[PDB]
This record gives sequence, structure tokens and C-alpha cells, in this order.
Amino acid sequence: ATFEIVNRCSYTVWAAASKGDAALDAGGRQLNSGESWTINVEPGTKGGKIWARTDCYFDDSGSGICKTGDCGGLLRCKRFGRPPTTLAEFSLNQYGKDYIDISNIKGFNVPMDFSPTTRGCRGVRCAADIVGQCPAKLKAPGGGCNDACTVFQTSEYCCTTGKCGPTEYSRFFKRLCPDAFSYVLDKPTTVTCPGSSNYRVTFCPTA
Ligand SMILES: [K+]
Repeated sequence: ATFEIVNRCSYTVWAAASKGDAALDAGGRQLNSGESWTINVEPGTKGGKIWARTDCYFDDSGSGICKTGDCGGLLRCKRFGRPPTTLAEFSLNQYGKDYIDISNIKGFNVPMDFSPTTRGCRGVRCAADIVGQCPAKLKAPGGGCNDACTVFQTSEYCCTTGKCGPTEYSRFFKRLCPDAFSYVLDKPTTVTCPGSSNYRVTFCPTA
């Protein structure tokens, strides 16, 4: 699949793309306002994610730190990022179908649109001012709005036993972004696309 990743924000972001145990494509890149990055993701990739990182510093060797979404201090991410991170998630070519979603299960940092660029399915968006409205206990000083699992580490928020319900904190995310996952057992907002679709991920889509 081809993914075009576009930064429509007025600020720089450092995009990242990983399947947890490996980079997708180059794994990460700086995107100034308006810049686009096109990556190729191998057919059959299960459990890929794309996210933005904010307020990064990197040296000549691609080592450093970001205030949101840091993936072990690397520019080119091999691993997933530290919350809070709005996530574009996908599994490709699974018995003829692609599956996509946006998730707030690991919090929110940057607004995002995740849309197919080929025919046969709809896109999803979370573009509300979650950071501005974020409950005080969930606000991350570095920027962003953490999920309640990250902050409180309870079985109910983390859904440790595979049984959990919605919470005051999950409902906060869901009221602002109904088309994104708000907790582990949310009613799926997964979109099914034809296998081998292509996609666009746009940061700050209403910017
Ligand atoms: K936006």
C-alpha cells in the first residue's frame, strides 16, 4: 500500500511509522508545515501505526527526544511511541480486506484525518480541540492529553482482564471524537476497505 502523510499543521511534526518490531519504510521524518511524505507499506502488514511527534530535537546521528510520541529517542522509529499519541492504525490484505481506524486509547496529541485515496470505503477523523478541553488529571505538561490507563494504571482503565466498561475519561474522548476508539472495548469504529487500498494521513486537517 502507498500512504501519503501530510502535515497541514502550522507547526512542524516528526511523523513516525512502525509495526512495533520494525520501521515501516524509513520509520520517521521531519515534516514542516505543508510537507508530504509518501511511504510504501508491504502488503499483509498487520498492526501498523502512523503518528505525529511534537517538539523534537535530533542530532546528526538521528538520536534525541520528543515531548510527545518519542520512540526510544530515534528519528527513524522501530518501536511504538510514548503516549500521548493520536494513532492511525491499519492491517492490510487480511483475507482480501484492509482494516483501518483512528484510536485515542493512547491519548491524543495532534488532530488527524485518515482517508482512503482509492474507491470503496470512507475515511475517519478526529479533529476536535481535545488538548484545550482535556481534563486536568489527563493533561500532559509536554503537550497532549493522556489516556486514563497511562495516568492511573488501573485494571478498569487498562482493560487488563478483558472486561471493562466505558469511564468518565473514555466518554470525554468519545464525545469529542466519536469515530475514534476511546477505550479497549469500545464498539469498533474500524473501517473495512478493499484489500490493497491506498491512503492519506493528514495532520491538522481543518487547518
Ligand atoms: K484540525
